[PDB]
Amino acid sequence: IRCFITPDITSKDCPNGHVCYTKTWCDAFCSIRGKRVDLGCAATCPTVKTGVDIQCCSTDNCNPFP
Amino acid sequence: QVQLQESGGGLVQPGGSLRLSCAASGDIGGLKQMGWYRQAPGHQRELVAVKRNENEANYTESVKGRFTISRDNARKMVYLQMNSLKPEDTAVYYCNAVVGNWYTSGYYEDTYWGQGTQVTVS
Repeated sequence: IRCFITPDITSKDCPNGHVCYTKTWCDAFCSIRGKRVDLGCAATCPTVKTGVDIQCCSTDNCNPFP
Repeated sequence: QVQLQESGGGLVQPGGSLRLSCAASGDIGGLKQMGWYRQAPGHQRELVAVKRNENEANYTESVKGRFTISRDNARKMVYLQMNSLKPEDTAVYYCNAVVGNWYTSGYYEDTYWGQGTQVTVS
């Protein structure tokens, strides 16, 4: 599955990966800058903590950057 | 969030050699650049060496051929080999690291600094 990955926000082919994911979460700058954004790939949709939002999809290059 | 911790400084005679190491830990996701600067009494934090990912190392022409910067990215560390030390090289050396990260509003770079380690030559 080919997914967008950071910091390059470019498409990359992930062996053994089945899902693209966009993971957003606040750091110390969430109030000034915005919610940290991480683009990646995984074999299963990652389990996240409470304040961390995640969006998983199965298409190729389906985790672009908002 | 980001900790730079240094080590390797000390006292040496003219012509001796040292090896400083700076370890980065924490939210080093997107670590993008790392450098060693010096500061002696009365000086500013002056450039000694720097290495930006996917760029060639840059040195100050006062240390070319004598110092050597290197980055181990699996360990997330930067090291400075200081050969043929001379008295003018005496100062507190700091390691800075520039980390780059994406937010909903865009990609920002931030500079974090190290505790600083003494290097004396006499």
